[PDB]
Amino acid sequence: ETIASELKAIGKELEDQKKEENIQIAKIAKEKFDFLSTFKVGPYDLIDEDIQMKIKRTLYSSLDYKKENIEKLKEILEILKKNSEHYNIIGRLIYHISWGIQFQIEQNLELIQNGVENLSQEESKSLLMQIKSNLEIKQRLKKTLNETLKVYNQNTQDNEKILAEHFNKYYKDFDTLKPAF
Amino acid sequence: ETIASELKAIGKELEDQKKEENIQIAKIAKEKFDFLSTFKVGPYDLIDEDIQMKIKRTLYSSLDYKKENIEKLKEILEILKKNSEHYNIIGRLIYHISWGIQFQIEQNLELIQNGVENLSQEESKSLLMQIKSNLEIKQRLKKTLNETLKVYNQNTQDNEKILAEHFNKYYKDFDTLKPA
Repeated sequence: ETIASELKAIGKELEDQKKEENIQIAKIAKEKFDFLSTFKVGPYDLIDEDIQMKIKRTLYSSLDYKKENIEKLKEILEILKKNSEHYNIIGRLIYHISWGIQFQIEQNLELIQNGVENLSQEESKSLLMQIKSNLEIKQRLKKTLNETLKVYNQNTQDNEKILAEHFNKYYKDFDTLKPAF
Repeated sequence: ETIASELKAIGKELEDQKKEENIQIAKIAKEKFDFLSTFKVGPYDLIDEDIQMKIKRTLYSSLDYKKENIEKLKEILEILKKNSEHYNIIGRLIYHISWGIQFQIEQNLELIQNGVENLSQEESKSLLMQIKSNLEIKQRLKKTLNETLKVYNQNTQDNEKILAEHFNKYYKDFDTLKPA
């Protein structure tokens, strides 16, 4: 039973994702468009570097580190933050999902660093399967966000049209303005 | 008849208006939301203090100097700026209209400062009438900016709804995401 050989490679696998996201994430730091570094869901929330680190990993990744889309994400978050009823749903995306995913990936990584030999054959199978699920989800998230960006873009868009139409109606000249009464 | 007396009064009236806006406008740069100070329509446009002054007068006035609505105006402008096809229409609002209005007022103000006596009787009638039109315009503009913000509010609104339901669909848990 050489599942060991498999796991050992699946590991060096995601341990690579981490080194290169670490870099891509560092650049964004001095390029000063890393909003997650100061992003709180509610007013007086405490901010843990390590917890935010995981969150940046999964959020900045699904956005291929593209400055623009990151800006757009920040805008969407900001907008939903306005209503307190949206706090919960935002946390699910930010914590239960974006952090939860990297948290899982850490425990998997550890199990391996601890020695795959020290694992049963039953366990060794689960772990591999478990890892695969995580890397599968990591994609669903990337796909999801893209649809989200699509939603926001389409909206900002309709707004543009609407606004422009109005302008051309009323701002052509003094005579296009609304009656004084 | 005493049109000269009327003229001279009307001039004191609007010269006061200026004085209070001058204050209210100073305050806004003090609280740092005077976006019109830096605003350019296109990339490399030159910015004249005096021309911007007039523009702030009419735009900040119609909005009633409220920071809430001034912010909203900035957002609308920003949004239309993206497309170059919107440059012209934005200028009409910013220049032809908002500056043009104060420019007219200035020339009227001058005519008076120069001496109403030095004016024909028919000339004096025009001026007075002309002034009145400008004041009316100012209102039509205020009435329109009010609609402009209405529209905007309803939009920001639909967006909110849309966004909120899209989250409470694809983000309840892992199970609710995007399948292959």
